[PDB]
Amino acid sequence: AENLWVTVYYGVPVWKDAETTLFCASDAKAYETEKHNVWATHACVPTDPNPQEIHLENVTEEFNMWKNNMVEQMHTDIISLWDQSLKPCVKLTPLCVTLQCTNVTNNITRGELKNCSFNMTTELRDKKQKVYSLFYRLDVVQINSNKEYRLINCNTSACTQACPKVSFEPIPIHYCAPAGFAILKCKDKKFNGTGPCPSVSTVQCTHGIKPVVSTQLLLNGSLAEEEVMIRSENITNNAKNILVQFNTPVQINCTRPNNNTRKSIRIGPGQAFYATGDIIGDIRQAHCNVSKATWNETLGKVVKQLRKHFGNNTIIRFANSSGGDLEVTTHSFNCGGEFFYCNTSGLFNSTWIDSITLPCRIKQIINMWQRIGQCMYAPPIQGVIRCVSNITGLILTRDGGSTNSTTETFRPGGGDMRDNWRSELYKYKVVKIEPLGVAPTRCKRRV
Amino acid sequence: INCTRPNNNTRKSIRIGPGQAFYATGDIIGDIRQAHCNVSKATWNETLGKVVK
Amino acid sequence: LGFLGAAGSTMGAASMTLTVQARNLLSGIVQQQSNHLLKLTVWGIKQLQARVLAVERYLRDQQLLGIWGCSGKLICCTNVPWNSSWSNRNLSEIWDNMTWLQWDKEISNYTQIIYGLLEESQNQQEKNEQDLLALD
Amino acid sequence: LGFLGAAGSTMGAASMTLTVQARNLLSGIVQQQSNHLLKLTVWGIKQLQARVLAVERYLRDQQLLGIWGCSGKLICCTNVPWNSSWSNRNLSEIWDNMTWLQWDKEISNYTQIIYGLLEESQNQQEKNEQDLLALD
Amino acid sequence: LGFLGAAGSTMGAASMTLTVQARNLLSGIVQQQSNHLLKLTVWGIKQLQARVLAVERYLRDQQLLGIWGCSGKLICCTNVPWNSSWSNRNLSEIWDNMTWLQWDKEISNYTQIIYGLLEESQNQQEKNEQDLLALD
Ligand SMILES: *[C@@H]1O[C@H](CO)[C@@H](O[C@@H]2O[C@H](CO)[C@@H](O[C@@H]3O[C@H](CO[C@H]4O[C@H](CO)[C@@H](O)[C@H](O)[C@@H]4O)[C@@H](O)[C@H](O[C@H]4O[C@H](CO)[C@@H](O)[C@H](O)[C@@H]4O)[C@@H]3O)[C@H](O)[C@H]2NC(C)=O)[C@H](O)[C@H]1NC(C)=O
Ligand SMILES: *[C@@H]1O[C@H](CO)[C@@H](O[C@@H]2O[C@H](CO)[C@@H](O[C@@H]3O[C@H](CO[C@H]4O[C@H](CO)[C@@H](O)[C@H](O)[C@@H]4O)[C@@H](O)[C@H](O[C@H]4O[C@H](CO)[C@@H](O)[C@H](O)[C@@H]4O)[C@@H]3O)[C@H](O)[C@H]2NC(C)=O)[C@H](O)[C@H]1NC(C)=O
Ligand SMILES: *[C@@H]1O[C@H](CO)[C@@H](O[C@@H]2O[C@H](CO)[C@@H](O[C@@H]3O[C@H](CO)[C@@H](O)[C@H](O)[C@@H]3O)[C@H](O)[C@H]2NC(C)=O)[C@H](O)[C@H]1NC(C)=O
Ligand SMILES: *[C@@H]1O[C@H](CO)[C@@H](O[C@@H]2O[C@H](CO)[C@@H](O[C@@H]3O[C@H](CO)[C@@H](O)[C@H](O)[C@@H]3O)[C@H](O)[C@H]2NC(C)=O)[C@H](O)[C@H]1NC(C)=O
Ligand SMILES: *[C@@H]1O[C@H](CO)[C@@H](O[C@@H]2O[C@H](CO)[C@@H](O[C@@H]3O[C@H](CO)[C@@H](O)[C@H](O)[C@@H]3O)[C@H](O)[C@H]2NC(C)=O)[C@H](O)[C@H]1NC(C)=O
Ligand SMILES: *[C@@H]1O[C@H](CO)[C@@H](O[C@@H]2O[C@H](CO)[C@@H](O[C@@H]3O[C@H](CO)[C@@H](O)[C@H](O)[C@@H]3O)[C@H](O)[C@H]2NC(C)=O)[C@H](O)[C@H]1NC(C)=O
Ligand SMILES: *[C@@H]1O[C@H](CO)[C@@H](O[C@@H]2O[C@H](CO)[C@@H](O[C@@H]3O[C@H](CO)[C@@H](O)[C@H](O)[C@@H]3O)[C@H](O)[C@H]2NC(C)=O)[C@H](O)[C@H]1NC(C)=O
Ligand SMILES: *[C@@H]1O[C@H](CO)[C@@H](O[C@@H]2O[C@H](CO)[C@@H](O[C@@H]3O[C@H](CO)[C@@H](O)[C@H](O)[C@@H]3O)[C@H](O)[C@H]2NC(C)=O)[C@H](O)[C@H]1NC(C)=O
Ligand SMILES: *[C@@H]1O[C@H](CO)[C@@H](O[C@@H]2O[C@H](CO)[C@@H](O[C@@H]3O[C@H](CO)[C@@H](O)[C@H](O)[C@@H]3O)[C@H](O)[C@H]2NC(C)=O)[C@H](O)[C@H]1NC(C)=O
Ligand SMILES: *[C@@H]1O[C@H](CO)[C@@H](O[C@@H]2O[C@H](CO)[C@@H](O[C@@H]3O[C@H](CO)[C@@H](O)[C@H](O)[C@@H]3O)[C@H](O)[C@H]2NC(C)=O)[C@H](O)[C@H]1NC(C)=O
Ligand SMILES: *[C@@H]1O[C@H](CO)[C@@H](O[C@@H]2O[C@H](CO)[C@@H](O[C@@H]3O[C@H](CO)[C@@H](O)[C@H](O)[C@@H]3O)[C@H](O)[C@H]2NC(C)=O)[C@H](O)[C@H]1NC(C)=O
Ligand SMILES: *[C@@H]1O[C@H](CO)[C@@H](O[C@@H]2O[C@H](CO)[C@@H](O)[C@H](O)[C@H]2NC(C)=O)[C@H](O)[C@H]1NC(C)=O
Ligand SMILES: *[C@@H]1O[C@H](CO)[C@@H](O)[C@H](O)[C@H]1NC(C)=O
Ligand SMILES: *[C@@H]1O[C@H](CO)[C@@H](O)[C@H](O)[C@H]1NC(C)=O
Ligand SMILES: *[C@@H]1O[C@H](CO)[C@@H](O)[C@H](O)[C@H]1NC(C)=O
Ligand SMILES: *[C@@H]1O[C@H](CO)[C@@H](O)[C@H](O)[C@H]1NC(C)=O
Ligand SMILES: *[C@@H]1O[C@H](CO)[C@@H](O)[C@H](O)[C@H]1NC(C)=O
Repeated sequence: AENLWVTVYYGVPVWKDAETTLFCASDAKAYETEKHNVWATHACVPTDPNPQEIHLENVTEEFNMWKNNMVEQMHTDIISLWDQSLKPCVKLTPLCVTLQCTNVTNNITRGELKNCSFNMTTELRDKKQKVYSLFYRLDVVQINSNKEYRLINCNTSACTQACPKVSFEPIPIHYCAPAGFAILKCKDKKFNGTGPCPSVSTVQCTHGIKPVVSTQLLLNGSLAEEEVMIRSENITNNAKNILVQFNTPVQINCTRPNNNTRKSIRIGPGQAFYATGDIIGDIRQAHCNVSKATWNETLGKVVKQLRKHFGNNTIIRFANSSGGDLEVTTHSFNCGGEFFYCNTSGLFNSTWIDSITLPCRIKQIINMWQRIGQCMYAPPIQGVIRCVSNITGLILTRDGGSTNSTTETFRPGGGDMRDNWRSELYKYKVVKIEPLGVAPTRCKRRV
Repeated sequence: INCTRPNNNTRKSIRIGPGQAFYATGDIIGDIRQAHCNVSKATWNETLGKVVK
Repeated sequence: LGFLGAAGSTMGAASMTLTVQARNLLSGIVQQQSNHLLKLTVWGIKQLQARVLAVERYLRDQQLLGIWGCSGKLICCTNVPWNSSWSNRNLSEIWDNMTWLQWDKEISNYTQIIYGLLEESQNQQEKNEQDLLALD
Repeated sequence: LGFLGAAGSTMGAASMTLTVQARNLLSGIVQQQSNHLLKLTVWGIKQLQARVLAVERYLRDQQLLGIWGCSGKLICCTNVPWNSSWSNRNLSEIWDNMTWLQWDKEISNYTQIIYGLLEESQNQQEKNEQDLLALD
Repeated sequence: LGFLGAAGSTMGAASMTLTVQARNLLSGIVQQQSNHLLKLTVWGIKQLQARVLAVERYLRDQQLLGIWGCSGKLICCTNVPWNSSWSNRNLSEIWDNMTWLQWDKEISNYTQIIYGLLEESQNQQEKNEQDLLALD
């Protein structure tokens, strides 16, 4: 008779979902650059030259982007690595002092620049000097009547100056899984971020992911394969942002544009502060341009998709961000080492049945990741700066009117920092191998 | 054992530096009486009887 | 074929690749051991905790496979009977049709029972073999 | 019975439960692997140093048991004789009456001799077995 | 003799002492496990990284030797043929004359081929043995 006996197999092809610590890998060419200069260039292991992927035939797997623990590792790594870059840099505490101020001298379009004068230590403890710098109105506040002023942070924390040799530029980081774990990529071009992916490939590391930071629009990230794709956790819930990923880029250009002078004040023995010394030309506002026809066309595609989820006769319209802090109401991004907040109200007011110019504001004192204590002073950067970027996609929020049901209004959402790279980590799942398994067959051990 | 401060005492904050504060002892609201502890006498007197044994 | 490539195969034809999974299950540490001289030591700690976890997982499987009669073998027959309570599926359908991913969930309940039977059958078997070598 | 439960048993009846010490000898790392994300890194260092020490102890025992012929077995007969200098006690009294704790001290001195005999008997035996397979 | 003492021996007479390299390959961790409570933590980390590297080297060699038919043996015969492409030297001269240091370079190129032969020959051999135990 076919008497059945348990038999063990080891190295069985089977796995389960798990939380596990991924590790970075960094471009082996960029690795040759000087220590700590961006994002662990020296300390993050240099790249494996290939994503060694294998298409897994016949398998179907439950991917979910919203629950993806892989994002939390990236967020936590970025915060940790950011702080590790600032620890060696000068704590700017001696700069927290009474300022006299006056409005800026030469031609202006509006008193956004303050010219301010104060007493500052030399290296010699007993000797201190009168000195001046420019500041933007957002960096200072008036303690008063009399023109007496302080830095904005002085009543809450002392900021570190960022070390000027370090660049914030987001190099591509690969994420890799340790032995006994594997990454799975969903390859299906029509995947909406939640459900059974019917075409899966294993790989040992991700593609390069770049740690960009921005609010309302996603910049320089990966484009969708065939068409604009829109993703939501649970679309009847107003509290959850819609992520929209474009098929084409949309090109954006942005510029400072003023000719700005660095100056050094030696606060202490081996410590110096980069004052904003002077502006060489006459003064014009920081701004960005986007090509109007491409934007007007792109929103036509976004509506074409939103119509599928909300129904064909819905009178879809956009509106700008409602109100609140500059940091949540505006585009909030870095160009070239300088921090831009831009008024996107020019883009978001279409309704549905040449270049746009977006004005901007700049801060030197900043608090990305929004800790209570930690603060950065970003030093001024010399000359004129401008940069080009691709808008990859954008974050929308749909407002919960108890209104007439024929219409929906969408607003640029501001959003949590995670979504700047959850827009990549939607395709990737991590699994733990379970290589030991048992099954019946008719054999016996000899005795 | 029971033990008590017992005075009604006021916290006050002095902001010594940018993001740094020191908690001064601001004032006493009541009149002042000494910090003290109580133990029930018979239980102690009995307990040392056991320890000596 | 390459790593995991047989996972959507039937169990039968999947039975020949097992060495591929077996090698990668530890040797993948080649990535982590490839690399700052001390500074940012925390990235070293993120690697180092993953390395000790990788050897522990491998070493537990080898220990378990070694207290059964199976040390150093990828396939192994045994001597405990398959109670149909563990699965009423016939032998042919499971080796013909099912993938390993499918089979694992379909016996996930009973698995912790089966390891205990294997363990005890083995230890008394080794003592019976000493009871023989005492006179052989 | 549970972990170490036979430690005050006679050596004879203690022989049928060796697997109970064996599994707990490494898998007990389940307590230490169960956990803050970087800060207080020192407690991570206490766990981590204990983990490497635990796998080193296990590997050393397995290596030693594997330069002798015994790898993957909990009991093993061998081929070197027991000089009565190692213990003048008869076979019956030790298997009947003594506990394993009592036996260990009563042979402790000779142990490092006995391991050398076992090692040398094995390596020359493996070469004698090749000298046969060279013609078979 | 002591550790590596046979390295300038002919390969033949070097074969009877393999255990001497084998024991030291891991147990030399005795130096590093011999020892401040946290302060100078970097010296702890230099030892600790060396310890995990030492167990991984040993564990990889044991794993590789165990996907071939050889786990727990210092010598092993096999069942794959020696193509003279791997070495045109006759059998007698290599066992008579050469040191192991000399032999290693003289076959270095072919090594990664030969491990593939051994691996695949072994797995199909284990399946052929199950195909027999299915009725034996
Ligand atoms: C989304 O899109 C909407 C629509 O464009 C934007 O709404 C505009 O927001 C701006 C900024 O808040 C508004 O401009 C401000 O209006 C205030 C109210 O004006 C009335 O009251 C004052 C005082 O009683 C009267 O003087 C005035 O005649 C009106 O009766 C003003 O108090 C503000 O003054 C400041 O700016 C002027 C600029 O010239 C200075 O002269 C002043 O000194 C002072 O600094 C300012 O004028 C604007 O009115 C809004 N438009 C509409 C149609 O409501 C949202 O701002 C936008 N969201 C984002 C995040 O951009
Ligand atoms: C979206 O993606 C685009 C493309 O990657 C980004 O745009 C680039 O941004 C980088 C900065 O992040 C720009 O690089 C800067 O270029 C300056 C000029 O030098 C370059 O160009 C001249 C000719 O114009 C060449 O001769 C020269 O070799 C360079 O190729 C540099 O001054 C900048 O800093 C360097 O110099 C200073 C001063 O010595 C040092 O302090 C710095 O450490 C550094 O060495 C820097 O190299 C680049 O030019 C941009 N390209 C374009 C086409 O715009 C966007 O920034 C990105 N957007 C976001 C939000 O991430
Ligand atoms: C920066 O540095 C200078 C020099 O250290 C400080 O100079 C201040 O100069 C005035 C004289 O103009 C000193 O006296 C006071 O002057 C006002 C009128 O200006 C008068 O009303 C008062 O009765 C008094 O005479 C003043 O003491 C002196 N300050 C100090 C600290 O010595 C200047 O104050 C510094 N400014 C800042 C913002 O740090
Ligand atoms: C540290 O200093 C700041 C500045 O004095 C204190 O916070 C508040 O700052 C704002 C902006 O300058 C002041 O204006 C008000 O802001 C709110 C923002 O929601 C806005 O709704 C109002 O219309 C108005 O513009 C505000 O008066 C000022 N003070 C308070 C009490 O809010 C901050 O509180 C100080 N913190 C400490 C610990 O000292
Ligand atoms: C992304 O695509 C997946 C399919 O690939 C969509 O899955 C949806 O899953 C829900 C699960 O609740 C299904 O909704 C309802 O489920 C209950 C049982 O839980 C059932 O009684 C209802 O009749 C209904 O089926 C839903 O049918 C399924 N498919 C669709 C078209 O939604 C997921 O919703 C997609 N998400 C987005 C944002 O596109
Ligand atoms: C911001 O305020 C400062 C005030 O310190 C302006 O910079 C220049 O400051 C010096 C003193 O430190 C001023 O005094 C002298 O002026 C004569 C003019 O003939 C010149 O020969 C001396 O070498 C010395 O500079 C000077 O007047 C002042 N310059 C100007 C144009 O006001 C600074 O320019 C103010 N504005 C900006 C955009 O920074
Ligand atoms: C972001 O940009 C918008 C641009 O729409 C700023 O809001 C206000 O926009 C209106 C047009 O919608 C501008 O109207 C002009 O106002 C003056 C007021 O005296 C009037 O003389 C003109 O006939 C015309 O009606 C208005 O200038 C503009 N307001 C400002 C202060 O620029 C919006 O303020 C920007 N966001 C933020 C946070 O400032
Ligand atoms: C979306 O934003 C744009 C720009 O902020 C708004 O465009 C402006 O709309 C008005 C009313 O339809 C246009 O008409 C009139 O123009 C004259 C001459 O400039 C002016 O005196 C009147 O007060 C009135 O503004 C105006 O020309 C137009 N501006 C531009 C630059 O084209 C638009 O209304 C917003 N809303 C929608 C639904 O598009
Ligand atoms: C994914 O699933 C397919 C379907 O099982 C696997 O491909 C091969 O499918 C054929 C049926 O079309 C299986 O049967 C054989 O078919 C040929 C004619 O096509 C016939 O000559 C043979 O006698 C036999 O009936 C075949 O067994 C199956 N291949 C394997 C390896 O089992 C495909 O292999 C699966 N993907 C992976 C990675 O295994
Ligand atoms: C702790 O020590 C005692 C004493 O050895 C262990 O209990 C059992 O003790 C009896 C003698 O009192 C041993 O001899 C056998 O007794 C039975 C009757 O119970 C008799 O039929 C046999 O002929 C024989 O004389 C018995 O072997 C012994 N049990 C064992 C397992 O050896 C007690 O078990 C010890 N505790 C542990 C956990 O080892
Ligand atoms: C270092 O190399 C030498 C040379 O091979 C090793 O010493 C011994 O050398 C003799 C030849 O000089 C080898 O041949 C045999 O010699 C004996 C007499 O000793 C003779 O009866 C035999 O007929 C034969 O000619 C001898 O095999 C060789 N010894 C060994 C152990 O192979 C020397 O041992 C080498 N050092 C080490 C530590 O390996
Ligand atoms: C910058 O210029 C503005 C406008 O001239 C000044 O603001 C006015 O200042 C006077 C005198 O202090 C006040 O009576 C007015 O009430 C202010 N107007 C407003 C709208 O606030 C400002 O004081 C100048 N600032 C500096 C630092 O020079
Ligand atoms: C951005 O700048 C480049 C160079 O001036 C130009 O070719 C491109 O058309 C600009 N795009 C926009 C949207 O202004
Ligand atoms: C909405 O439009 C799409 C595309 O033409 C069509 O497939 C769908 O049936 C329409 N649904 C309704 C209710 O009009
Ligand atoms: C800024 O001004 C200085 C002096 O005129 C000049 O050397 C420099 O090239 C200018 N930079 C730009 C971008 O015009
Ligand atoms: C922008 O999009 C184009 C599309 O062809 C792509 O080649 C380019 O690399 C993207 N990024 C930038 C910064 O231009
Ligand atoms: C301690 O205080 C409680 C509450 O007043 C009281 O019940 C208890 O008897 C007291 N004990 C002593 C030792 O005073």
